[PDB]
Amino acid sequence: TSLAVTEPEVNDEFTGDKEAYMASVLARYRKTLVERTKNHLGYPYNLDFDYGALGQLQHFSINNLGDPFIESNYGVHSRPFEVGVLDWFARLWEIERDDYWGYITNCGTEGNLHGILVGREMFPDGILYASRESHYSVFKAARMYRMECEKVDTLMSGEIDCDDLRKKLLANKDKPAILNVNIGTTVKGAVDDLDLVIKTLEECGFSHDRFYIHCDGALFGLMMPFVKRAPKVTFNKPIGSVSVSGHKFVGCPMPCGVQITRMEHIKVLSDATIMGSRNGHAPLFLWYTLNRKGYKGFQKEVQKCLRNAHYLKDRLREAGISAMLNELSSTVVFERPKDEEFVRRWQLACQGDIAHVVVMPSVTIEKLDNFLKDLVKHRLIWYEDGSQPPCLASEVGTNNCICPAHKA
Amino acid sequence: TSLAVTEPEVNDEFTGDKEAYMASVLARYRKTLVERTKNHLGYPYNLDFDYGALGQLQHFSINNLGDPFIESNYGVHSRPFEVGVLDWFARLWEIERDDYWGYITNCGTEGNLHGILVGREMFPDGILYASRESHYSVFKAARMYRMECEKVDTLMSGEIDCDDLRKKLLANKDKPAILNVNIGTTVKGAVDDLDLVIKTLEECGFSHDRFYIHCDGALFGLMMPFVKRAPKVTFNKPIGSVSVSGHKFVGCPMPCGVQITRMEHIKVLSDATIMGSRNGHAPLFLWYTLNRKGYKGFQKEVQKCLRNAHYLKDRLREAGISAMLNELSSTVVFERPKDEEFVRRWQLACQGDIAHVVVMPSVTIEKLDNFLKDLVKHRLIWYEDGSQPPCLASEVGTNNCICPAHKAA
Ligand SMILES: *Cc1c(COP(=O)(O)O)cnc(C)c1O
Ligand SMILES: *Cc1c(COP(=O)(O)O)cnc(C)c1O
Ligand SMILES: [Zn+2]
Ligand SMILES: [Zn+2]
Repeated sequence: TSLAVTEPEVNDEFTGDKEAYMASVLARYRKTLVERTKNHLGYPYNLDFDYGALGQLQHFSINNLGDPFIESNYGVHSRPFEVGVLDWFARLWEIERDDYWGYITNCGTEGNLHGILVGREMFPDGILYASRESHYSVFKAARMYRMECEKVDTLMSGEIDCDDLRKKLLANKDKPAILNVNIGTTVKGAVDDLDLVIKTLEECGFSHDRFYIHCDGALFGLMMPFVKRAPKVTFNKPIGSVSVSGHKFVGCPMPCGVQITRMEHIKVLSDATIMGSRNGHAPLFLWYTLNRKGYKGFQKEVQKCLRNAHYLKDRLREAGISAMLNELSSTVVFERPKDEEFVRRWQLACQGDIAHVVVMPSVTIEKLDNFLKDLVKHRLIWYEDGSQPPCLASEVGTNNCICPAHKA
Repeated sequence: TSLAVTEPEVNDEFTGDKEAYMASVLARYRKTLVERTKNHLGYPYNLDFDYGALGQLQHFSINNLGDPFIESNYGVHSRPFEVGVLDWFARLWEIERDDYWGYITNCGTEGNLHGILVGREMFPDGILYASRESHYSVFKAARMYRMECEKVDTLMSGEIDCDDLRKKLLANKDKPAILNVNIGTTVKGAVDDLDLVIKTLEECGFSHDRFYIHCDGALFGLMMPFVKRAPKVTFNKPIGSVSVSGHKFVGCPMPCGVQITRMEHIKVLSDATIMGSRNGHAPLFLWYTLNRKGYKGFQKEVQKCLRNAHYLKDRLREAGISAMLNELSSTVVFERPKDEEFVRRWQLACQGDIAHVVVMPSVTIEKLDNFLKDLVKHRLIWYEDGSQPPCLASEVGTNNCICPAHKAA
């Protein structure tokens, strides 16, 4: 479709027919947005937010040019808010105000673009090593920045296989190593074992001064910190940088995120942001929610998302449907709906014969129960022909599959 | 400064002390934004917009993942609006629906990043040639993308010196040419002569298919089209791509822009956007304003911005102050205020001993008059010790300078 942009009539100042046409379009649009929001499950966006308190600020063009810390003569900005937000993220990952540098990004890809660019200026001859299941932005960065990339193999879970990382590293002891570590993969919600990655690096003869790690924690990077007894991402380990998405867990009307690296790394980048003009509203949104919820509030919500993910998985198994849920994940991978109009209604994310539900704060038991009824109901129709579902052990592991051959 | 993020008390659910604290902070903030907006002149942002009509849409997380044209399973998006906006920009630069590809960017730098990346995948061995006064994003892109860059010299106006481009091109006939053409330079509001650039290229033996041009029209790229008798940027010339900023002329609460290239070029890129998640509100804002104003409305406002720029220049000269205003520009370059707290109050953009006022739609004669009074008043104070204002001819040309030595040229 398209909604054309047509010239107003010569009469328009008298008749107001444009504003009237547009009002209906927007009304119609809004209605469809409301229902799409209601019935969304597939993507890692928290749809539950109230920024009514920021209502009176929405009409200014707030723009944080360049560095959050350097001042600029453009006065319509929100740097004090940005800095407060950054400080909070620094404290979260155990780096002191004076050691870190960071900024609020447009999105998850920008974070990956920034961290990887940093890695490259650290080690201009570095190879980029990354899981095959790391996000496409990682590989795009390699192409954009003209870097050799070595795609590491993956376990069933979607984790990086650190044994294949050994092979790769050893074969390239010649040159330094730039790593992309996934804190929650797009597809299976896998968490690369940071510690085993660091371990592998050292015992392949890469000392700290000869590698750089970016942690892409878009989704789960903000959730893991609040999981008790979970390997921490922290600048107390040889971590270069961490990206995380605002529009994912926090819930924002605009996409945004937070890139945090070390001060030392940013001087060796000698304006250190990928983008120039930066949406000064994003800092306000993040400032308001962090202030409102705290470590405490985030803890509650993470625990709930895990509980509800575990609920969804259990309930799928009981219904006969094979499903999987990694540790350190709110994302449930189950067998793809057959009629993929059901996929579009529920805005599910699909690949091969698998689909996933990312359980965010906005995803509620009521809404899961609604999904489950409508799934079971449409399952009967899809498979009334005596036809059976696909076997799923290829995708998810035999220990997780329920097909006739497995019930394992 | 900073506004700390502090944990709520254990009591907070009962007392609501956080929401109360924050309300004052936001109130205080808003008040300062109101006055900063009122008295802003230096930067190329139109501050005059009413998107009250879009008020009821502000609470959804609208996200146009990847390609405007490809569908995605995420249903909270605004692709139909984006496409409508793109079509409008395609028509503006004389390229048909089926020939062009484009998207709505986060900003001007993103457009430069995209167009230059396109140039590179066209000519992996290309040299990037760009004016010295092209925006720093152009040079960042070269570094990011590991490209040889040849900084071309500039005339006094701020235009690319096409004679120095000859020299540079001829010295590198071996390899193809990727050009960045400025439709309105950050500092002097110069317009690179696109035609003379194309001309120079051809008569240095670069046929089409051995060069790529990106037009960075961040500011003026949207204004020039509505200037009568102005060299057109159009896909009817050997143009690769054109970037333009929403938050500049149109006026937006969030930064955004429009990158438009050719379909052919994007297949040779084979997801073709720099960024992944894309703010789906930006398309709505652009859709609403384009629909509301049209070619007609844009014409009015451009003509007004020129008139008012010319007003400001005239008035500066009368007051004794040396100033310059290129044709094809709403940006007035005059002698930098001495006490640069006056600079911060008026949010002026400064470099060496020069400063500029970018006359956008929101910049009004009343507001210019206010600026001029307050300038003249503070000038007397700055210079009542027999100390003199700077000479400016280095920066702007002797034909534009009024200092004692130059009144007589
Ligand atoms: C979707 C995704 C991204 C990309 O982030 P955007 O906000 O879409 O730019 C990065 N990392 C992961 C793990 C993702 O799932
Ligand atoms: C400021 C500017 C840009 C950069 O655009 P952003 O919106 O700040 O990313 C590009 N080109 C010109 C001519 C500029 O003046
Ligand atoms: Zn099986
Ligand atoms: Zn002079």
